[PDB]
Order: sequence, then C-alpha cells, then structure tokens
Amino acid sequence: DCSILELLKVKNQWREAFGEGHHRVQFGLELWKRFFDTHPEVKGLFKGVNGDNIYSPEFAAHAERVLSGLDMTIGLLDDTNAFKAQVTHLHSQHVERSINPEFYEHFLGALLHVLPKYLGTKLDQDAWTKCFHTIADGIK
Ligand code: HEM
Repeated sequence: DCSILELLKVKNQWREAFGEGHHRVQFGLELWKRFFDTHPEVKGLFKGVNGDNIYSPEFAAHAERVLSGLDMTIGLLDDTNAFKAQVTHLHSQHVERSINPEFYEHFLGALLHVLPKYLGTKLDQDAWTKCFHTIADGIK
C-alpha cells in the first residue's frame, strides 16, 4: 500500500526534520524515550548499547545508527531493487535477536507520537503507516 503518492510524501516529510547534529540527536532520543516509556519491557533487548541509560554516548550512537538506517530505506522507497538490498541487510541485523514482531507496531506508534513536533499539523499518518509497514516487513 506504499505507492508513489505515499512514498513521495514520506520522503519530503522525513527530510522536513531529518537534520544533522544536535537536532538529529534530540529526535532519536525522544523517539526511544517514548518507546521505552510505552513498553519498558523492550529495554532488555538493548543491553549491548546501554539501553538503561539513553544519555550514554553508547546509546546515543545506537540511536543515530537507527535514524541513518531509517534515512537509507525511506530514500529507497521508489527504487525496488535497491530497497530490497538494504532491508535484507537490516533483516540480517535483527534476525537472531528474538525480537517479538509486535514491537515494530509499537516503534511505529512512538514515531507517530513524536513526528508532530517537527511536522506540526501536516503529518500524514496514513502515508507514514503504509510505508513504515513496507520497511518493517522487509526487516522481519
Ligand atoms: C524501521 C524500524 C527500524 C530500523 C530502521 C532499525 C535500524 C537499526 C539499525 C541501523 C541498527 C544498527 C545495526 C548495526 O549497525 O549493528 C539496529 C540495531 C538494533 N535494533 Fe533496530 N531498527 C528498527 C526497529 C527495531 C525494533 C522495533 C526493535 C526492537 C523492538 C529493534 C531492535 C534492535 C536491536 C536489539 C539492535 C542491536 C542493538 C545492539 O547493537 O546490541 N529495532 N536497528
């Protein structure tokens, strides 16, 4: 359901607050704070990156890596084969970590909760939901 109209919207909007430096840092931080707040239990999966301390340089690194992966896939939504190559790589990086697949819905929930702060009233939740599910399907 992530078709040309949706994927173009999500591209424009993602960059309309995909930034650099501190702007970027604060974003990932608010995303993971919201996620860890709504689902405390998920933190057990992040001990390798110091999930119990989201202000540590280590978890901050992780957060930034996640936004980059997001940036990479979102950018490849209109390029089927390039997209496939990258998510398959993301799949490899999530596959032996025993991630309960419902967690992806909650990650989406967090992301939609924090995006209004950088997009205001313009956030297109439908387009975002459809295209995120394409990405998550790939990762799973
Ligand atoms: C679109 C959604 C997501 C994207 C783009 C994404 C992206 C990434 C990226 C880029 C890494 C770094 C991998 C590396 O360099 O080794 C990573 C690691 C990881 N992700 Fe995700 N991720 C997503 C969703 C999730 C969700 C929903 C969970 C769990 C509920 C999760 C759990 C993990 C874990 C446990 C790691 C490894 C942490 C470690 O290094 O110990 N991810 N992810």
